[PDB]
Amino acid sequence: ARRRRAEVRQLQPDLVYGDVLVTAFINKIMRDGKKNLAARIFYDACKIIQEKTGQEPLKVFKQAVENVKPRMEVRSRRVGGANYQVPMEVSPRRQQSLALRWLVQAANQRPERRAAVRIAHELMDAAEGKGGAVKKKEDVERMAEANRAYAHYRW
Amino acid sequence: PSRKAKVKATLGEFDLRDYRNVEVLKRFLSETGKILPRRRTGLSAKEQRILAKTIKRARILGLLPFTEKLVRK
Amino acid sequence: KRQVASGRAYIHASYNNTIVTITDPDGNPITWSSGGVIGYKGSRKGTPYAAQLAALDAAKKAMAYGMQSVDVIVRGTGAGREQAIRALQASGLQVKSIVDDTPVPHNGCRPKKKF
RNA sequence: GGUGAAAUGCGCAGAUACCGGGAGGAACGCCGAUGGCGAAGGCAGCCACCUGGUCCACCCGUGACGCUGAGGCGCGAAAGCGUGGGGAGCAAACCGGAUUAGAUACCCGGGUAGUCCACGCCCUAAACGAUGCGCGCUAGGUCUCUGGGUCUCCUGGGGGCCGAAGCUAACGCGUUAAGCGCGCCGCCUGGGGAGUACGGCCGCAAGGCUGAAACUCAAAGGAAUUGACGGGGGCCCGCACAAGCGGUGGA
Ligand SMILES: [Mg+2]
Ligand SMILES: [Mg+2]
Ligand SMILES: [Mg+2]
Ligand SMILES: [Mg+2]
Ligand SMILES: [Mg+2]
Ligand SMILES: [Mg+2]
Ligand SMILES: [Mg+2]
Ligand SMILES: [Mg+2]
Ligand SMILES: [Mg+2]
Ligand SMILES: [Mg+2]
Ligand SMILES: [Mg+2]
Ligand SMILES: [Mg+2]
Ligand SMILES: [Mg+2]
Ligand SMILES: [Mg+2]
Ligand SMILES: [Mg+2]
Ligand SMILES: [Mg+2]
Ligand SMILES: [Mg+2]
Ligand SMILES: [Mg+2]
Repeated sequence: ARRRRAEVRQLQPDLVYGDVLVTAFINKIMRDGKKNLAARIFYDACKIIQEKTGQEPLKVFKQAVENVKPRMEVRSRRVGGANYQVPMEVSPRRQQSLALRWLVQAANQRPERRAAVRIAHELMDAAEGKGGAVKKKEDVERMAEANRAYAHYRW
Repeated sequence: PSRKAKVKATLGEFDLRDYRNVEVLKRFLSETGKILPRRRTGLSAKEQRILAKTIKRARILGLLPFTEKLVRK
Repeated sequence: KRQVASGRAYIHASYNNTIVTITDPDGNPITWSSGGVIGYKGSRKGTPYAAQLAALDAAKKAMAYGMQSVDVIVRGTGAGREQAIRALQASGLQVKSIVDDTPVPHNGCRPKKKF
C-alpha cells in the first residue's frame, strides 16, 4: 500500500459446510493451486475427527483457531542509533491468517505419514492446548511479555 | 488561551509598594513562589517592574515565599 | 523489625536510573530501591519498566514492615518518572498526596560543558 | 554513576537515595519582554549611601558663548602576566577509560592554571549597525518603552518592523538613511607574500603599535540567477521497504 489500505479478498464461502474460514484454510493448505487436493485433504480430516472424538468436526475447527490466535506481537522498530523489538497488539484478521498459517505449518512439521491425518491430529491437538500450533501462539505472547521492557516505543 | 482572569481586575485598588499587603501579594505568585508572568497579572510596563522589587522585598521579610513544592491537583 | 502506619515515598528519577527510598513522616529510610537493584545492569536501568519495578520491590520491602498509607515526593524529570508514581497506586498502597520538588538553582553553579 | 553502548571512578572503613545541623565559595531562578540604560567595551537577587548621563514642562536667565578634532590624556570584555589573599562549581595543560584502521579529538571519570577580591600592569577582538561625529530637509502606517497637555486624541524622546519620494551593483536602506545638502575627522588605492621583515615606540614577559619590499599569479572579490548537491527540512509515487507466496546462492 501507499495509496490506501486494501479491501481484503472476499472468498467463496465453503461449498459443503459454509464457513468463510473453511475456505481460507483450504487455500491455506493448498500448494501450487492444486485445490482439488486440499479440498480432499480437508474433507478427510472431517471423517477422522467426526470419528475419533465423535462430535462436530466443524466446531473443533472454530475452536482449534481461537486457541492459536495470538493477541500481542513483536512489531519491531528503530529509534536512531539502535533498534528495539517492540510489543504491539493485533488486528482482527491478522489472527485468522497466523491461526491457519500455523495450524498448517505444524501439520507439515508433524511426523505422521498421511496428509489429512496430520491435519486431523493438529486440529484436536490445537483445540486441546498442546501441539506445535498453540506452542508458538503462547510463544509470541511470551515474547510480548519477556520483552515488555520497551512498551513505550510501541506504535 | 490562558484566558482565565488576570489579577488586575480581581481586586479593588491597592499600592504596589506596600510590601506586607500579603492578602493581595499571594495572588501575584503561583503554585510556586514565582512572580506571575506579566500575561497572568496584566500589569503595566511600569507596574510589573515595581511589583518586581516588591515581592523581592516582601520575601526577605519572610511574609511571601521564595518557592513552594507541588500539589498534584 | 518495627511496624509503621503512615510513611512517605521518595522518588528520584534520573536518566540512567530511577530510585525509590520510602520513609516515615520524618524522612527516615525504612526501605530503599532503584532499578539497579532489581537486576538491571547498564542502560537497562533507566527504562520506565525499571521505574515501575523499583516502586514495587521497594514498596514490597515496605509492606514487609506493614505499610498502610503513603504520601509521594518526586525528584526530577526522568525516564518513567510518573511510571513509578503509578506503580505505587498499583501496588496496594493508599497514595495520600503527590508532590514534586526538583533541585532548582537560582543560578549558582556553572554546569559542566555538557549543559 | 556514566554512555550511542560500555569501562576507568566512587561503595560493606557503609556509597547513592533519605532527614537535621554546620562551614565555605560562586553566581542570582520566576519578574525577563521583539523591554531599559550607558560613549564604548559593558550592566540585572534585595538595602542604603557617594555619583554620572538623560528626557519631559513653564519659556524665566546670560546672548553665538557653537561643530570637529592631528598629536597628547583617560576609559577598554575575554584570555595573559605580577605580589598577596580565595578556591565551591566549571575547567586549557595533564592522568585514565571508551570509540576508530589510527583518535594527541567528538563522548565519559578525575585534574593544575585559571575564572572570584584586591592593588598595579597587559590595551587586543567578528571591540559589529562590520554604517566616526554634530546640524538643516524629505509620504506615512502599525507596534513598543518613557515623559507633558484642554488626556475619544494632541505633542516631545527612545527602541523595533513594513512601506512614498529618492539612493543602490544587487541585497537591501528607508524621518534610528545606505535619501537631499553644509563643516571637520580618520581611512582605502589589485590577490598572494603579510599583519612577516627592517627600524623606531610601548611592556617585567607573553606581545603590541607603526608597517614595507624583492619575487610570483591574472586574478582576489561583491552581491544575484538556473541548476546540481546535503549524513536540511516540508508534501506525493513505484512490489522501493514492510505484510504474504516461491526461489537462487549449496547439489
Ligand atoms: Mg542540608
Ligand atoms: Mg555589546
Ligand atoms: Mg526668555
Ligand atoms: Mg537681553
Ligand atoms: Mg569632540
Ligand atoms: Mg580578566
Ligand atoms: Mg595567588
Ligand atoms: Mg573532561
Ligand atoms: Mg592571577
Ligand atoms: Mg584587577
Ligand atoms: Mg584589558
Ligand atoms: Mg592586531
Ligand atoms: Mg563605531
Ligand atoms: Mg520613534
Ligand atoms: Mg521605490
Ligand atoms: Mg524597511
Ligand atoms: Mg602587490
Ligand atoms: Mg520481502
